[PDB]
Amino acid sequence: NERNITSEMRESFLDYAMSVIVARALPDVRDGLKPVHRRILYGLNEQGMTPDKSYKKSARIVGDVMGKYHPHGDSSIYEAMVRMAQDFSYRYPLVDGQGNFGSMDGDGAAAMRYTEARMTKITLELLRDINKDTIDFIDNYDGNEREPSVLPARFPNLLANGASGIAVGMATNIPPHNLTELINGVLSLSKNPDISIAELMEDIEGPDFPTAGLILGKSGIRRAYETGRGSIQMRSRAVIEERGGGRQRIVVTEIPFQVNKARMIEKIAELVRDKKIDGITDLRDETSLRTGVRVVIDVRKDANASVILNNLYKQTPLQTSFGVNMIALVNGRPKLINLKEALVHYLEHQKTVVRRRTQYNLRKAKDRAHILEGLRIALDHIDEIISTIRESDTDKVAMESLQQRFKLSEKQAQAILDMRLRRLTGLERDKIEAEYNELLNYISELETILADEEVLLQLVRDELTEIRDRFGDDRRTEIQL
Amino acid sequence: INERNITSEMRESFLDYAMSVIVARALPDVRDGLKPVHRRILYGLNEQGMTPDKSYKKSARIVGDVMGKYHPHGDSSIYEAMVRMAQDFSYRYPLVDGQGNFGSMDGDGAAAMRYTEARMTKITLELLRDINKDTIDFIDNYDGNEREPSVLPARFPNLLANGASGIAVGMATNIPPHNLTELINGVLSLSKNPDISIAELMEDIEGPDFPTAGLILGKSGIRRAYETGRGSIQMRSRAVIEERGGGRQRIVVTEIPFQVNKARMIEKIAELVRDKKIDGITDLRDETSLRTGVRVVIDVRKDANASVILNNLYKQTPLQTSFGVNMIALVNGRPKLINLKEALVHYLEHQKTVVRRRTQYNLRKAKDRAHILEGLRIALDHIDEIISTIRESDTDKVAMESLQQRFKLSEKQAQAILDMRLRRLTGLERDKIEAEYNELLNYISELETILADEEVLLQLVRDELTEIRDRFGDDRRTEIQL
Amino acid sequence: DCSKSPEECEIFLVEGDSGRRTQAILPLRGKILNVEKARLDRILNNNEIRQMITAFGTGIGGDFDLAKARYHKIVIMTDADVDGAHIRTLLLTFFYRFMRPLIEAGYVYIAQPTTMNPEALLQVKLEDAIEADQTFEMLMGDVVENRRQFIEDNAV
Amino acid sequence: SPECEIFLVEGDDSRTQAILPLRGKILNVEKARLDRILNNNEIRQMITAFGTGIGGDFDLAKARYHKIVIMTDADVDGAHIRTLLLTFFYRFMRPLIEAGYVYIAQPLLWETTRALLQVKLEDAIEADQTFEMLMGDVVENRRQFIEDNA
DNA sequence: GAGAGTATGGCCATACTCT
DNA sequence: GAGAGTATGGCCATACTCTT
Ligand SMILES: N[C@H]1CCN(c2cc3c(cc2F)n2ccnc2c(=O)n3C2CC2)C1
Ligand SMILES: N[C@H]1CCN(c2cc3c(cc2F)n2ccnc2c(=O)n3C2CC2)C1
Ligand SMILES: N[C@H]1CCN(c2cc3c(cc2F)n2ccnc2c(=O)n3C2CC2)C1
Ligand SMILES: [Mn+2]
Ligand SMILES: [Mn+2]
Repeated sequence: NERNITSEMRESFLDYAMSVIVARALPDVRDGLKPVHRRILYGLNEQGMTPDKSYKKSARIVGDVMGKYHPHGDSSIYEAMVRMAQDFSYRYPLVDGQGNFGSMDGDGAAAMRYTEARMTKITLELLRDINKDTIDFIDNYDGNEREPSVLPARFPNLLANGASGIAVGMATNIPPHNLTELINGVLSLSKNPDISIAELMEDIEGPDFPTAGLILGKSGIRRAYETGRGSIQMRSRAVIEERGGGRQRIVVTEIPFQVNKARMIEKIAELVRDKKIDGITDLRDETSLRTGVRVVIDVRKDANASVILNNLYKQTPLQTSFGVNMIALVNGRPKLINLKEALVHYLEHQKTVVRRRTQYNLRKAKDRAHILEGLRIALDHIDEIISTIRESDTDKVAMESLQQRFKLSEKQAQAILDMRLRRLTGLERDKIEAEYNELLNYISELETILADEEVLLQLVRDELTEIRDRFGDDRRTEIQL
Repeated sequence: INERNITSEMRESFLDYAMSVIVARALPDVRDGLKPVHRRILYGLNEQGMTPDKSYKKSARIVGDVMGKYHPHGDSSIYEAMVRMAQDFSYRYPLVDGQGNFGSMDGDGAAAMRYTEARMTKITLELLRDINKDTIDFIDNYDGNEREPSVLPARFPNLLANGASGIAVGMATNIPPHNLTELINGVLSLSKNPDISIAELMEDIEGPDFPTAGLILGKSGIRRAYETGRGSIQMRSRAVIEERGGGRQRIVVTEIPFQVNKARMIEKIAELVRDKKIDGITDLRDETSLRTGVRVVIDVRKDANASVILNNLYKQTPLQTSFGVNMIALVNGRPKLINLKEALVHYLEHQKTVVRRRTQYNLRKAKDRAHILEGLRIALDHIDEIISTIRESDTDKVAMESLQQRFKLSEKQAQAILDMRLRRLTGLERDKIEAEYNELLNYISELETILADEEVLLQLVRDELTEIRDRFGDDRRTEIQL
Repeated sequence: DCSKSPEECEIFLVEGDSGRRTQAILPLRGKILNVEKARLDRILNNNEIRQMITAFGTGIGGDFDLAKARYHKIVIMTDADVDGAHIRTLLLTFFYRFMRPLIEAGYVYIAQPTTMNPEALLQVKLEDAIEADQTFEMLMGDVVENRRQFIEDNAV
Repeated sequence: SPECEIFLVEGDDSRTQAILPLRGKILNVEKARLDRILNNNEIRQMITAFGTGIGGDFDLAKARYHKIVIMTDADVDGAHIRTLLLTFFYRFMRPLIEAGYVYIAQPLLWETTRALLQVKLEDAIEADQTFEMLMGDVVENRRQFIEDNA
């Protein structure tokens, strides 16, 4: 009736640490989602809150997710949902929000009561085919509901949107990427498994941040892709504008990813006040919806704006590094992965998802065909079928008699009994036959995909291409020589 | 000018707010006894299928549903309202069943919505009974996406049963809770004789019955309140003088007044002994537990009179408190000061109308089904021809026309024939259809009788009210002295 | 707060609920005190009232100075609902009782139901001193019965 | 008489039972320096509650309670809070654990607190080594332990 | 540095009417 | 003297890891 202190520490610590690793802070390699995000997305899908339908109150979404899947504080769920809605945070946003969802100035979103939201068109591609036995479903925390273990993820979300989680023992930091480039790299890899990271880089030039900006050099990126770890220099887009009377100004149009605009300004202001930087006369933020980011710094008449701008990179978050640390959950264990490993795992998820969907469609097609064969028999001998039923006292009797007489199965006999009298008309008779003929052709197509692995691989390629064409966009971040 | 007059703005803005707080926030409806927020919580539970049989659901999900769907206001307003409906000391007949800390008499509020869970009570089902049988009117919600009930069927007299307490603009309302047995009895008495006096109704309804029990001093206050709709009722705590050996004494308090904060009362008495306002007390204790209920013990000084001291406490602290009755309810969607008889008359009419509407709905359904069955009966009698008629037809539109023209049947009947499953052709199924039709004909007659004769309809209301009284009615908790 | 002339300067009072140099924002959380019902010590202790006085920096009552005005335009921007209206009435009560001259100077505006982007605000103008004094007392005053009467006569 | 009891509770017996609620995660004293520790309000509330004092000024005799019970949620975060609280006890009030005044409640309340387990410390050296590894500043040690037990 | 992002919720004020 | 009950949402700290 006593507990050892060393025994409690070891047991309790491990319980928490493992939980934070495998079910809180780290994303899955296949769908790029931490548990809270997956649940928010699935909850939107289950409540039917798609792009076509209207925005739903945030308190309803959060409350649904909490009650059904996520047994944690409402503020955790809401804040996660907010970030997925932010264009500066997510390269390809997964939530479409209405109202104040925050800004670049660090301003938080207004309380759940004053906001509303629904899923984005791209999120549908994460959920595509979920109901065709493509992924595994597990029970939720209470046992009352069932939830997806992973999402089908028809586009490579882990690299596309990136990840940033602090666990125990470890942490993760994956930058966002351009979708066009990624898919191209994926197609390149699928064609040739022996492709080098150098060769992959011809397709994927580097990270592409939603906030645009510039990456200084390829050197840091290459280490990152090859080893899974690396430091990448991010610098703001600034121009030195020349004015009347030799006066000058610096204009900032893009800032680094995850950098708070307001705090950066306050940092510069602190330098001018404390006389740690010399030359600046005035600092203004002319950021608007029309102009995007616009930060103007007016230089003194004597000052060399080139000198000041270079000082600012060295002294403020106008230049910041991103430290890549690519840990994702691979086979439900944390693993440091390089670029190729990430692409290999995602490709396999696609191959498996497509195979499983094809197997599901086949089971359905064959079931229906079997049923149709029975219905075809019934329509050819309708007069006898009708008399067989009428002569029977109960439905159990008719079932047995229909099976024994017309060499039908139990499922086929059931279907005949369930037939509506309207099926006996000309069009309906022809419809049944035409469905059967088409179904036979379709079963062959499905059978081909399952027999030859190259056909299945081509199908994955074809579907990825469609996604690239529909959702892929231009590179925003410039990589400088 | 692009200018607004200050007096014109004041008058318009003020009126907008005042009217809204009156007809859609603070005042209850006379028929169901509910303010809009409460109605929405109850209906939201019903629509989400959260009933007494099923498990408790998280409060954040209930609140979020009500907020998104019906109540465009802060989450804290909805939650706090839901909490009160779950409190046994607040509601004489509670409408919500809660799990976790839902507060107590000491003023301490319920734990945050994240830590609490809830579902409806068995009695709440009787408020919602027959809602889907065109008994009440449904209106659009704030955004137009949903529909909600304008009032609830309310098969028990909830306004008087649970009471009301709302502060509006221009007015306020304060209705005390009542015993359900007594109410229904009064309702039955009134239905029997429309010209019944308030004196006569009081033979059934003795007075208010508070969930916190206690004692009401005299019937004089109660009479004024019931006759005029306004008056003051004296409520005093149940306290007994307990004797110990050698003349040692103590006061024990087992019940306190309605809506009186127990903690604050204790602190006030403590303030009186500290400030030497009252002399004769050695110790004040609260031994209240879930097993014992309310227990407040005061030990009296030796050779001090307990009777005298106890009487000072009534005069000085909330150990005795008055309830000021102010019976304003929404009648025809306007505020009105009502007496006891008017409240009972309006509720009775709601029941009469609810039952009429339910009966009319059932009849329309019964007749529809009968009409369908008559067609199916025709088809089964002439099946061979029916089958040939369909098979000869190229499209469903053709078969419909041909079935109507040939067997002298209606479009609804022809549709039903086409939708018929082959399994309906068996012996059992043929007999089943006939047996349904025979029973249906008998039922239509029963419904028609109720709608023709007004006494039959009135009896049905009586009968249903009696059933509720027997199932839910309980003992009177509050004692009326003298 | 605002990014020199008060003429160009405009301040917005908001009932909590993007795209604005002179423009200033002061958010008012909760219901504002009814100054018609309250005595001076309570009034001056109200945090929301104190924030507003300081914002304008003209002083109140006797010490009120039109010249001291920090902003030439004061806009009451409240929610488009019933409570918005109530807050609107409460704010106007404060202006009428403590800074009457501002309304006379036409510095106060009411924004009607994207509106902030200049690419409507209505002027509050005071036509009759006597009528307003009568109206304020009736609507915001301590006597309940007068308020009831007004509702009854104008209802629905 | 202290011969009364106090309950430390994470999430939502008048004569003899005391309740102290701890909102949020407690500071990790193994990672923090003394000035920060002593300035933490939740830590200060606990020190005051016991009144024994910390470190060298500890007085076992001057204890307000002979039973100190850590009652935390039955989830993973409950465990984490439990580890954090034990760290504070081990580093600042070690003799309390030696005196056997600290308890851990088993199953978030009336029917529960009832089961209580006594916290007992057998090895001074092992515990010191364990605490530094699990709660310490060095990340790499923690990672290795996870690896080997994962 | 400090802050990137999921986790663990109590404390504050006012309107409005009525004895 | 107050306080009955629906309305109108910020502000606070900590764990955990990584870094020109
Ligand atoms: N004195 C400090 C200790 C706890 N606390 C606190 C608690 C918060 C928060 C923010 C907080 F500052 N906070 C911020 C967002 N969500 C929460 C939240 O759920 N909590 C509760 C669970 C502990 C104030
Ligand atoms: N100016 C700050 C200090 C006073 N205030 C406040 C606001 C509350 C509350 C409780 C409050 F104290 N409060 C308590 C419960 N619900 C609420 C609530 O929704 N609100 C918000 C809408 C006004 C806002
Ligand atoms: N401790 C409780 C006991 C009654 N009380 C009280 C009563 C008031 C008032 C103001 C009050 F605070 N109050 C304020 C204005 N008018 C009244 C008023 O008429 N009354 C009624 C009893 C006579 C507070
Ligand atoms: Mn509003
Ligand atoms: Mn917990």
